[PDB]
Amino acid sequence: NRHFIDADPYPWPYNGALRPDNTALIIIDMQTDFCGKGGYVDHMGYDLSLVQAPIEPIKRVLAAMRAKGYHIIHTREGHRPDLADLPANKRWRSQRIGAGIGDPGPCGRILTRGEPGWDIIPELYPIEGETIIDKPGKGSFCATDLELVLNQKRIENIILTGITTDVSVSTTMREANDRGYECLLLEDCCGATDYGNHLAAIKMVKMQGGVFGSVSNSAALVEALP
Amino acid sequence: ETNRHFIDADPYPWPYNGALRPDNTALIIIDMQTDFCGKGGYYDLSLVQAPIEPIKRVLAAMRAKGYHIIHTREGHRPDLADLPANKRWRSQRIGAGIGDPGPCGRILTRGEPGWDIIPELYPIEGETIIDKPGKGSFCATDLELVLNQKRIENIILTGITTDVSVSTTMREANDRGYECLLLEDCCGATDYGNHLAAIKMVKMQGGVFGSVSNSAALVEALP
Amino acid sequence: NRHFIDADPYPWPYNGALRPDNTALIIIDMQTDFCGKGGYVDHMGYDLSLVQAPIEPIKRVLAAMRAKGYHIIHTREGHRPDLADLPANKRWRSQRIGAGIGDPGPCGRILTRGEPGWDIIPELYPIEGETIIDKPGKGSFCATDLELVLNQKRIENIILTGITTDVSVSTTMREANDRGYECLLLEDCCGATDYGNHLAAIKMVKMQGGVFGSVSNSAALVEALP
Amino acid sequence: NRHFIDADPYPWPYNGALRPDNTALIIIDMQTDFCGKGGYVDHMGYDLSLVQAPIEPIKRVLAAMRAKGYHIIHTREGHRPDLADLPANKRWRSQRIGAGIGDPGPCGRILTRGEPGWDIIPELYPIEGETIIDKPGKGSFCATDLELVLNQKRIENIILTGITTDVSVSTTMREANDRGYECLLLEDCCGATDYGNHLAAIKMVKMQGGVFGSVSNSAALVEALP
Repeated sequence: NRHFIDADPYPWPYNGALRPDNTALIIIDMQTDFCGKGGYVDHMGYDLSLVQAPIEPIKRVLAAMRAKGYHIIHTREGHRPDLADLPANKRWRSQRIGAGIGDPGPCGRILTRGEPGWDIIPELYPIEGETIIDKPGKGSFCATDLELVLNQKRIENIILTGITTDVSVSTTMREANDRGYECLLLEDCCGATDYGNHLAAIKMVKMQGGVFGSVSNSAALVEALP
Repeated sequence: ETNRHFIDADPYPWPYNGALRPDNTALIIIDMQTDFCGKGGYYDLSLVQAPIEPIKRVLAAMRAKGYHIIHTREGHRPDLADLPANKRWRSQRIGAGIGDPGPCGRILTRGEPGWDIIPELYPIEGETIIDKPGKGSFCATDLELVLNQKRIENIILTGITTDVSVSTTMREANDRGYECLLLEDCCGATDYGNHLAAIKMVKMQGGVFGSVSNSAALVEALP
Repeated sequence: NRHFIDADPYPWPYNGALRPDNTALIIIDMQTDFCGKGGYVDHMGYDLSLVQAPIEPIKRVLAAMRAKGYHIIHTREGHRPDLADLPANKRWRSQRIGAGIGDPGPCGRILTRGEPGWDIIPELYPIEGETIIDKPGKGSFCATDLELVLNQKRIENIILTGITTDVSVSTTMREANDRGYECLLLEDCCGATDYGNHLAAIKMVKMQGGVFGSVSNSAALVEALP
Repeated sequence: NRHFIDADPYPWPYNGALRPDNTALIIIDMQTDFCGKGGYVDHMGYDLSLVQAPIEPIKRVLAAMRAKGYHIIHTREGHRPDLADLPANKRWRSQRIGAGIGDPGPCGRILTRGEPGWDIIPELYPIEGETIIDKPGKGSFCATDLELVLNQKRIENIILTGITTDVSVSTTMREANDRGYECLLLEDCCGATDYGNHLAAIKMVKMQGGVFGSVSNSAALVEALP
């Protein structure tokens, strides 16, 4: 029994092997630091409405996938309080633009694990049974146990959502795809610091017959999810 | 006194800390392979051929000053043991099936003439070649191990395509703490707008993936 | 200018480049689950005195290295409460011998993160500025950020201590060594489920001119540490 | 549909899911450098009879597993001819004992890819369709594509053979086990530089209800292989 989600450039997953047991949702970096007042992204002066836009669509996808027993994974980008996992270049760049990782702000130390700004927003909070990946980079595979977790759960398909489209979401999709995972990006469930870069990161997926996977949207996914 | 040097770059002069030396810096030339950019293989080559002469100039300058040089080739073992099923299916669907015969041999298959690096940018002895089964040069390779034994800190990225293997390689390197410079006239893509956008993505958030420069600025300031 | 610790089969580190800035202590898995009453190792019926023996020697090494400003790393083997990072074989084997990972015991769920038995023992507890690695396997590199952290700190030399000698300690040493790190095993600062396997894991290091590194002891280290 | 091989400490694989499509033999480092006159191990003065002993048992296992269509994997430890993948400590230790990696010997440059001494021995040579892993370390996973290959082949179970028991074989088993692969070590199909270390590496597997997997022998495997 095959099932597909209408998607561009091909119906997804490629082979129609779409089941709760072999499919995970990943919700990438929906943290106050990336989409809320007083955090990292706000300190850089970007338009928060672009990264808040995906909240309600993700909420709908999350509710549907929880109700149908799909695996749910959440990521949080951040650093130990001792900053041992913070590259010096990453830190310096953030300080140069007045959004220093580990520096005090209105929601605590920016992008620092255990601080209020770093946590996942309440609207998309994890519940019992859902894996949280704490990552020190943009890619969710680099220096984490995500791959190990996917393999123990025998996950083949990944549905990607979160922020930002062109940074953590795209990097995560590229890493997953290289390792053979079959990935669907939900375009209304991501957002970026620049709308043009958001659209372009989406278009990049579709080139060469779906070089990184395929693209769909929250309504299409929720309507056809088995 | 200080050995501090910078290349003019956007959004910040690179490398961030000015620690720019032959011993801690590599050029990487990504996937300049016959099937993707050379006369015959695997219609429009113009956008992926454009970077050849700028890369040639950067390569010559960095060789002359004793910098580390690294080359990549995307490809698969001839038995296709390292080829994901989704990757294969997609390539077949668009009539460019990995491992299938084409005019320069089996497409994206190691040891085939089309898969090799173009003669204009061919490696010489002492330059490491990374053979990779994915877009990112770190995934399933020994690149990280090699960088670490050479104590490389700074990487200058060139090659094709800007938005696929180049960008992915830059993101992987960046996440691991490497300080990366993308040379915008030394890369190209299948779609010029995606090329420009992959470049712009580097610069956001004060240089989220590193910084961006060009062949002339590099050659003018390389120590 | 060069400094060496007396060690077998060669004075360590190989090149004498021994400094606080390029050297870390790692204290592996000194958790109640591995060395205390009521935990995983106790449930399997092994002799706790073998894995408690290293506590005082480690304490001495830790005090000396803290006082001289060396980087300090601690590991904890364990699993998320949802057990997503627990391989099915690992779990089955632990259940078959009556020491089931995730199953309730006198110190909480065995080898489960957040449970009392899982935490590092108070005698060797981390202080601020010391990195903790949470690992789902025996090797400290597998599915962790340890390599990322070592690289940002520019660590070249690693001094290994903890438990068990032949399992997590040896595996960690082998991983580190393969990646080019220069490793010293402190033989009186480790212990095992079997004393003979402890001795054998130590001897394995020394073969082929120090195939995994070199071997010393707490007193030799403390006496010559720069 | 379940099938088991008689093994210690438990019948293997744990769940009986033993099939040609999900099971590989790995033959580790059966190269002239490790078991032949004039190579690396011979230069260090170790007794070649210990590392030659496993050749006939491996030959039998290889023949049986080829005849039944199981996946076959081979490894070779070695270095790129420019030595870009050779750690400085690894090189220094090999030079100190008169067996310098990359230095000329009677079978070519020691442990250097493309040299006669480095190649797999004729008695156990690969045939087409059997993946060869070229590794710069002891562990077959470190800096290779082995994990990617195993995952695309959907391999779950690995049968380990080769040399040396306590170095490359044990390291590879520990890496695989940590990632959730189900591993069987064939004790008569490995050997080491020290017989006691060989026996101890085997015994280490069996502790804690099969901490690294299980242990059997060539005859038991061949008799019960489905």
